[PDB]
Amino acid sequence: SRPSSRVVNGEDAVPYSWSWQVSLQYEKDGAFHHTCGGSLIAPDWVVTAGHCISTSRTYQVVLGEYDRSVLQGSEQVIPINAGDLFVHPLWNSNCVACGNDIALVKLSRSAQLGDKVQLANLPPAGDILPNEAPCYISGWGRLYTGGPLPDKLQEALLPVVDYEHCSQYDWWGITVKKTMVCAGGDTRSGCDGDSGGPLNCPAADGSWQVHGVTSFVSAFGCNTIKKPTVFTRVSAFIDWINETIASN
Amino acid sequence: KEDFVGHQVLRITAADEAEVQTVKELEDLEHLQLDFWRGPGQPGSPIDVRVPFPSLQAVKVFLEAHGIRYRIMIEDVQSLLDEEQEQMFASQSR
Amino acid sequence: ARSTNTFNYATYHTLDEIYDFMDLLVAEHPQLVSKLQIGRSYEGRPIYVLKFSTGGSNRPAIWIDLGIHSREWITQATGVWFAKKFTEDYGQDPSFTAILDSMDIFLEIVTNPDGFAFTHSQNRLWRKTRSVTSSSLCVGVDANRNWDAGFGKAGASSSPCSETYHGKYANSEVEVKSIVDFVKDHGNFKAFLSIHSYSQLLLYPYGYTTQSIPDKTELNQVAKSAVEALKSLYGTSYKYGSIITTIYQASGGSIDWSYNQGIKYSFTFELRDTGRYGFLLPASQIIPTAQETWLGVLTIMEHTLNNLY
Amino acid sequence: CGAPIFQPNLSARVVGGEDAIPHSWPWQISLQYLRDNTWRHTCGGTLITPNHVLTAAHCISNTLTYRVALGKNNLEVEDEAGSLYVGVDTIFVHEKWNSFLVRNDIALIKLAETVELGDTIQVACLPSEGSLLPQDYPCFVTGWGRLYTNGPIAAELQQGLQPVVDYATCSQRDWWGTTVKETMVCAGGDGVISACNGDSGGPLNCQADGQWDVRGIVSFGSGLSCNTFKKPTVFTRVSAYIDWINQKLQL
Ligand SMILES: [Ca+2]
Ligand SMILES: [Zn+2]
Repeated sequence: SRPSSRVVNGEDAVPYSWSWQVSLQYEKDGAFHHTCGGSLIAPDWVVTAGHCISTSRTYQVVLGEYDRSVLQGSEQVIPINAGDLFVHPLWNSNCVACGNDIALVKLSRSAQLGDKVQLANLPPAGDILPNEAPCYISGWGRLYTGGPLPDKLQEALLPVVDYEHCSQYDWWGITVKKTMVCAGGDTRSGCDGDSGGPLNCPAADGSWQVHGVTSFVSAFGCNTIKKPTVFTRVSAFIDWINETIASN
Repeated sequence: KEDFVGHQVLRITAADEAEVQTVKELEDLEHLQLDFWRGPGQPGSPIDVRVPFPSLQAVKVFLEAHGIRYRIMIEDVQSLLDEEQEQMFASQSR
Repeated sequence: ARSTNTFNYATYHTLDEIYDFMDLLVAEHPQLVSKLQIGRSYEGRPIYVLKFSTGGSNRPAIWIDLGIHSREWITQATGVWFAKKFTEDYGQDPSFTAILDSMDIFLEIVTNPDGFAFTHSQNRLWRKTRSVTSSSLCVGVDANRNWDAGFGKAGASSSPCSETYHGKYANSEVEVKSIVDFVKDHGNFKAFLSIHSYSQLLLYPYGYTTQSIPDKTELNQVAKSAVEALKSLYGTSYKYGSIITTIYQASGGSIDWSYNQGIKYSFTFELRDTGRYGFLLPASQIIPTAQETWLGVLTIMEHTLNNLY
Repeated sequence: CGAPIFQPNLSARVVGGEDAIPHSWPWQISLQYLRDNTWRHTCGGTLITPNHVLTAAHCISNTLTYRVALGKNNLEVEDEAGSLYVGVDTIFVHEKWNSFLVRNDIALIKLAETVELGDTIQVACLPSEGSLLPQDYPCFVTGWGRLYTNGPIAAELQQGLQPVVDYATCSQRDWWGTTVKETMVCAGGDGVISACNGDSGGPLNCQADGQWDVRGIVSFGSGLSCNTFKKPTVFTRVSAYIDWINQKLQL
């Protein structure tokens, strides 16, 4: 109908509220396609999951996006130069349960930071959340396979599950490491996120902190009781993150 | 045409009948959209499968969690197809 | 290619190019080759069989079908090569020359044309036919599970959406029914070979039953000779034995059908590769695979020839 | 004739398919085709006159539009000072070229422009009609690899040695049997990591009391195993085609 009036309704995130959300896209037959979530952590740096990188591909990240089906003027498109990807050296595609599933992408040209686009807030090293911590996932739902994807940025209340609550044999057993965060695990769904998407938590300050980086979900679905969305603890990788940004 | 960017073909090895029934308990899971190149058979034989990118991590941890060994045969299927298609073009005439 | 002496055998071709090749070969060796149309595929494409002959009326024959699972692109391309091979070696190679003087060879290079047309336009890894059912939106049936051999039984799926879908009933697909009709009508068929890919395997009945075939001994021996001969050229290794014990129980396959039809020499080859590339076998391996596979095939034809019944 | 201003190497020191001294074989050209807008190299060739490149027949597709790239070393560049790109005028493929049998794999590319023939564009030397070189003779197969494809390309011009394998040897039933014919030159020796450095239609370089002669055009091999033991690289014998070359050189 030409530009239909913007309707935020249902589980749509408030436009631009999650201002550090980013979209990692691969090139294909001339066009890019959303593949993972990510968080703008530095003027010209982005953190996302390690498995979202396929070295043989051309990537770009989109900033200031909400409705992927509608140009809105806030979007910024940044082509990611050949060798500007940065997967952790310990990430091993043959042991997902081993953790260390993180990576960083240096932007070719720096983000225009403003009211609509903003830098995330990283936890302090080794920082750890309490059981039942009230965190919010955000994404375009690619974690979900059985149905059509959202055009608008979505969100969900995925309260974290502490280690000794996420380790219990009938949950994620010996598969979960002290380097990962679990969120949800109940009737509340986790399908509104993307691989590499943020697990934002409300800091002790009022501001929000990117505590996680979506790694994996259950084979049975992104909404399986006792099998919470496993995230990579972005605090365990504070040393690494900083040097990479530094040394490069 | 179909999109295969980031897909991967894995070589699963179910040591014994038990490990075989569990890789099959993943076949029933229609939502994963597995493309079994060398579907399940007698234990010992290889099980080659193309697992789509969105079902990539979930399939692995499923495997890992069950203590089932797999290696990655093809890391990115689209890139192969991309080569094939490029050879064909380079070699076309009447 | 304006002739078949400049046609590029070292690449993969579209249904068209393959159909135009059959025409040149025929137009080139009019006395040796003839293109028969055995029916039409679900979507209306003609289904061709190339007949290599020297004369006589209803001489014993060999059946060779390729491309029944369309993604297995190495089979169509080696099928095109076998075509040229047959016309170059007759009246030069005494082993083959001796065969084309007593029997006929029917070669079906593209057994599933719609599926094949689909792998070039939509989904490279498509393997089934392209029929539609009234009770489902998923398209296709595993044509190599649609034969009337232990059909419907274990080793096949009944869900139209599975890649191993057996189809509504034995021979329900026209691609299969066409051959069943042609083969049954001819009646003088002594060998039946179906080429596939991959696994580097040479199998003989049965795939459904655990029941042994009346002559496992002989066929098995033929297998070691052919596996042997195939290894000569470059050392590539095949394993061999009957379907069910060498892979898994599979229902409704061609060679179990052939065999029950009395075509004693029934085998299936599972061409190159082992998994490194699988269906996406690089083109540099078309000729080589073609060559080595040829040697093992000649052996079977030659055995057939010496053991006519 | 075949005399470079950038001395290449010999069996000097470098082990494995040496990269190459930027510009040490100035008759090495890269044959490219267009697709959308990008030009992509498929085959190698040899400059033999300020407007003629000898190349393999199997490298020609009547449908493609080609360009010839002169004076290069790194394919991922478009300046390198002494470099060029020249359109083709006519490609005369040997009228007896046979695809199935891969017999007479030759073709002559009549360029369309003078081709400056500078300090990095040089013409190799054609052998003497009939020359049947000694087995084991040291020759070098240059090229950007692109033959077996599946291996980190070779943006860097490669070069590696190949020892003439005599016909008598090649033709051995357990070698390249009948496939081969006295019109072909064999080469390639027991490798070591191998890594196909020459492209299809690449040149087989050899010295002749100084200057280098193009003794071969790369024709065929095994597919997966470039430099398999007892399966050498088969090239086309340029000497066996001097009259043809000289007949088409004037068209
Ligand atoms: Ca938008
Ligand atoms: Zn098959």
